[PDB]
Order: sequence, then C-alpha cells, then structure tokens
Amino acid sequence: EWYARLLLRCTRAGPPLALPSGMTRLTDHVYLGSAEDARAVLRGDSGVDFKCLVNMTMSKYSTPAGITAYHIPLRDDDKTNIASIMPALVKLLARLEAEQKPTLVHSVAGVNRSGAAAMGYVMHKRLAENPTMTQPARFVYFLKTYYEIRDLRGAFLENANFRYQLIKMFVCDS
Amino acid sequence: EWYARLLLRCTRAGPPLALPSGMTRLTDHVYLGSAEDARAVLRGDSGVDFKCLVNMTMSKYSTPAGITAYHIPLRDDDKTNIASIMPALVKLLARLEAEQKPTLVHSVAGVNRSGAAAMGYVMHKRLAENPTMTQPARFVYFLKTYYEIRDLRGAFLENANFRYQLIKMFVCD
Repeated sequence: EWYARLLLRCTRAGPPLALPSGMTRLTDHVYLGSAEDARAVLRGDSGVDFKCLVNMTMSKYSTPAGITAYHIPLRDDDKTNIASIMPALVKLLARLEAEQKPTLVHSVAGVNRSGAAAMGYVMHKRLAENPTMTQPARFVYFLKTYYEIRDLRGAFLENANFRYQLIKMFVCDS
Repeated sequence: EWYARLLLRCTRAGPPLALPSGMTRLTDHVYLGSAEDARAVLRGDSGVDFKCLVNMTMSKYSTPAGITAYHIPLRDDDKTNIASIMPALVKLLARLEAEQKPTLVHSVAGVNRSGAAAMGYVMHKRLAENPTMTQPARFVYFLKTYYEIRDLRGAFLENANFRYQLIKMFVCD
C-alpha cells in the first residue's frame, strides 16, 4: 500500500527531543503512561482512582485490591505482531471508558507498546464517532493525532513496525 | 496556516539525489523545464512544437515568430510570495492547455519557481476535473503528486516557503 508507506514516512518524526514526563489522559478514563506511572499506582501514590491497568511489558506484577491488571506481554521490536492484539485491546479500552473505569495503559518508557495501544484506541474512538470517515480523512486524522500526542509526550510510537501496523488497520482498512 | 504545517512535514524529501536534466511533460500541453530547455526551444532544437513559454525568472528574452513568451518575474528565495500570482498563473496555463498550445513553464534550475507553477497547475487541473475533492483528498493528492514529480526530476519544489504557500492555497483553501 502506497498511502500506508506515505503515512509511515509522514509520521517518521526523527529522534525524540523530550521524553514522557507524567501520564497523559487520552480520554476521560483512559491514560497513557510509563513504568514510573504504573509503579506510583501500585504504591497507592497515584492521584487517580485507577480501576484497571493494561500492562504491555514482559514482566507481570501483583495488583492491590480493587485494581485489575490486564497483561499483554509485547517486545518493543521491529517484528512483533500487534494486528490481533489491537482489535481486542481497543474494544476493551472502549468498554472500560463506557463503564467510567479509570484505566492506565503502560509499558516501560511509555512510548511504543502503550503508545501503539493509545494510537489504536484514539483511532477506534474517532471511527466509532464517525464510521463514514473516508480513507484520506482517516489518513489526515492519524497524522494530526500522532503529532498532537507526540507534542505532549515528546516520544510517542517511534517504533515504525507498530506505527505501520496501526496505519494498515485504522487508515487502510475500512 | 496551522493545518498546512503537517503536509509541509510530509514533503520535506531531504537533499536532491539528481538534478533535472530534460523537460517533463506534466499534462498534454504543459511542460516543466529549466533555462537549458528554454534555450533549446528558442534555438529551434526542441523535439516539441512549442507555441508558448512561461518565463518565471527575472531576465526577459526575445522569442522567434510563432512563439509567445509570458514573463512572471520571481526570485527563488525565502522572501517571495508565490501565492500572490498563482491564481492568475494557473488560469493562464489552463487557457493555453484549452487552446492546445504546447507550453513550457521554466525558471533557471527548473526546480522551484517553475516547479511551484507546475505543482499549482496540476492541483488546479485536478480540482477543476474533480470539484467535490475534500481537504484530506486534496492533501493526499498534493503529497502523491509532489513525490511523483520529484521522482522524475530529482529536485522539485525544494523551496519550503513556496511548497507551504502551495499547500495553503490548494489544500487548505
């Protein structure tokens, strides 16, 4: 696909000029964070009453009472497949959002694995709101949204493999 | 102005890996070239029976009988508004195309001033044929067209200011 490769290049932002510092609230109940943000939730040091944790790192952890952790172990590399994880994950995040359950999606740096989940969910939410959205409209929305989140976080979805898989799923596919 | 800055991210192709070496036919009657292509037409050494030349350089020239030269004085710098003259230039190129006059749009390197006219005219022609094209559709078409022409010419519309002005005019507006 030409438009997919074009968009992957449009979103090749080069090296991060800042690293994520703090969690970012993507929707009223979905948050994007790092291992540092996840650790703060687990210590009971968070200012948000998180009900769910979406762990996209290799290492599992125990959760205190009242917090449910969903473990999606992924490697931040160029061959990892996220095409079958993403449809289930965006549906899960949309269900937690609808249930008004504050959720933290995280991975070690809070950049690539969790960033891919964050991008997928934001794309999914927009398409749920406008299911008629054309392929060029989806293309431009992905572009604008990618740079909008990257502006807040400094580093976001740098992994070209994941970004391409997300472009294929939410821009190319109807 | 805010929307145009993303497409400008998309068309930052880096350094040219080749420079234009012959004219490029953009449409049935509109061609893009350099000073070298313009001088070949004027010597009667061209392979096309050109009826018009659109000179987008500061220096004017004389034309042989049967050839009409339109002079659009522009400099290739970061202090030029190419947008100011673009609506009348695309309107002129569309009229020459309709009159079926083979036309050569040129500037010294055949990259930036004539490249901006070439990009503007291709955008204009597409929108005239497809007037329902949406802003994202215009965005993607500009992007695809920019890389298509750059692939053929090596260097094309490298001047970021002209490229941004063209995005604003033909994609945003």
